[PDB]
Amino acid sequence: GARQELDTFTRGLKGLDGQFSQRVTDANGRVKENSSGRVALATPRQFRWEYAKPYKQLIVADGKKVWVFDPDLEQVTVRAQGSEEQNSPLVALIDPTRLDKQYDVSEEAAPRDGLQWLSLTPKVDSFQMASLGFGKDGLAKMEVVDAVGQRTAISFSGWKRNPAFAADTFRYTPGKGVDVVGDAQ
Amino acid sequence: VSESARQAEAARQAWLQAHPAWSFQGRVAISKGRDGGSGRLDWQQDGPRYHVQLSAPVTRQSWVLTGDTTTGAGRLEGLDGGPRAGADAEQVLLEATGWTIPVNQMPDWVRALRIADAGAARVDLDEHGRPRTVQQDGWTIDFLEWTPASAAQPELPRRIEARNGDAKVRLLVDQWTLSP
Repeated sequence: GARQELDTFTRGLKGLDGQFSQRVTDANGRVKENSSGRVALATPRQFRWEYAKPYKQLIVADGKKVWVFDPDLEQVTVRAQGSEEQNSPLVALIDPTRLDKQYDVSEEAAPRDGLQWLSLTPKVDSFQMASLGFGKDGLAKMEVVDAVGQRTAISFSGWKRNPAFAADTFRYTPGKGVDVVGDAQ
Repeated sequence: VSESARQAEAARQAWLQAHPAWSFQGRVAISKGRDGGSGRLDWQQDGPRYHVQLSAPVTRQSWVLTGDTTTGAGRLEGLDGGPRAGADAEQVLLEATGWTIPVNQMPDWVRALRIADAGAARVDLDEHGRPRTVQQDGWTIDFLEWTPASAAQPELPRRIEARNGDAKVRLLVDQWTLSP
């Protein structure tokens, strides 16, 4: 059973800090992009994706705005934070009740990759389908497939439960020279 | 210009023009006025044919533009609504995302080559005889840093900024892939 794991994991969860590795693969499983870094989560709508290798990129959701910062390009994109549970269900962990609201959740029967999976089929409008993989230490993997068949597989390790965050963990601090742009449509 | 630098730039261009299938991966930041965007770019070229994938950061959603520089047409797949197509691939991309990138001219500019049959290009050379700035087709293209050469791979740009009025493109090319 996999829903057991999600609820044991997000049992009394206010914050989350850990490391990730990300592999983007094509239909035949060949890795096309691979990177790693740090991920942090805090209720009710704050996250931070810190890419470290092979380039630095910072994504921060401060609760009201989402910032995408690329240091090498000296530009940050800002937009208002709307419903970010249909762009990354990882925030739907710190509030587990959200998952069943925008996602037709469904538990796979066959264990895969050594893990018990939940299929997150989307109702709200994102991606085509997510899947959360749970193992001995909690959430171990997340997988998302987009409309042109490209899959992103994100693995996790070093989870620290409810930590003491620095007060800028979920804030974007501009550096001098950086272009600040809105999100084009 | 130095005579050795003259010959090196002529051999760089002739080698590239003689190998029209290639690709690169890098990162792009677009801007027009106060809005814009960024993402990871995979660009595959096969003569006049291009296949361009942009992988978005938080959305996680990539789009794929395919077009042809001899017609100028392109098609754009992967966005909500379904696939869009039209006679001008730059305009297809513009209407669908709000991004301006001169896609029909990039296959030459990103290699620091000027377009053929396009109208005389103003070219400024750096101290080694490599293009530093190219003016062509309404756009000003700056070559800020170069990828190291090897026996198999001629000098190719690594950081480009292109501007047309208030439309701005910044490109970092992280990895080239070429014919042997």
